[PDB]
Amino acid sequence: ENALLRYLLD
Amino acid sequence: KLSEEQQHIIAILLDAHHKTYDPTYADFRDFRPPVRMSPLSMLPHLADLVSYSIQKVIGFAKMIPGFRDLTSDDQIVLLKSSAIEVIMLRSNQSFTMDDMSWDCGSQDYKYDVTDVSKAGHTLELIEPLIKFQVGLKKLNLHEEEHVLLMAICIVSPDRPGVQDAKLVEAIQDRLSNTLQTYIRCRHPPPGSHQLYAKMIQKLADLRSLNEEHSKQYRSLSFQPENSMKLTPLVLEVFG
Ligand SMILES: C=C1/C(=C\C=C2/CCC[C@]3(C)[C@@H]([C@H](C)CCCC(C)(C)O)CC[C@@H]23)C[C@@H](O)C[C@@H]1O
Repeated sequence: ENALLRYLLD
Repeated sequence: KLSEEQQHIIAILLDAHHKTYDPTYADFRDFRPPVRMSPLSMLPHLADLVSYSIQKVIGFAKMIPGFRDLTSDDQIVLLKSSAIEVIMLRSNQSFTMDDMSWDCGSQDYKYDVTDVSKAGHTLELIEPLIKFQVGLKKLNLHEEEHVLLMAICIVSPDRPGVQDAKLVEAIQDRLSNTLQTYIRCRHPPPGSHQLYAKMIQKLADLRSLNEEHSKQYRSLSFQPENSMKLTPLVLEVFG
């Protein structure tokens, strides 16, 4: 679901 | 004594924070201009600051030893729950005892109780917040203590929806045990007395503060007109 968090965490 | 691994950990967190936190506050110009004339005039400015701050918190988190071991889901959950608490914690550095406000080196970026109210937040959150800031300020912690607290907050086993409690617990223990050991070796009386227990207590106050913000956030967020002023990140993180 969460996209923006996943990208930033790498 | 402070073991070498413990000294290493402290070095890493300090550096992490120095990169993640800007004393100059230069980046603040980029946010939508603050408005103090008008309901929730402050919110667009304040919402951008929060969004910015969320990014900075995410970066700090990644640098924390063992945070990278956790499943992606477990990383996500820890950030989602703690992001408000950490922002309140890091915000202490801008907070001034004399005026009881957050001072960003300029009159325009100075933040007072009425400003936060102009965000759409009631005194019940606000008044406990200010009290927390004072109580934290009074501790006058070393910078090493300050970073360590934020990292121990970020990595919590209890947080709802955690996939692997045991592993998150293991990572937290190392940092906690690092903080305890540091105060006793590196912190002199009478400031050292009760400082770990007092610091732990502040995490409990943050949990209460998180619950209040969340309720207030949902009533704010529920209205489409206010929701439009939030950043995409803020909506995703704060839900
Ligand atoms: C963030 C930081 C700063 C201030 C934090 C503040 C000051 C104003 C009031 C704030 C923004 C509180 C608000 C109740 C937050 C409400 C957020 C929302 C409107 C979305 O529900 C929490 C933290 C407080 C500036 C700087 O210290 C960096 C730090 O990182």
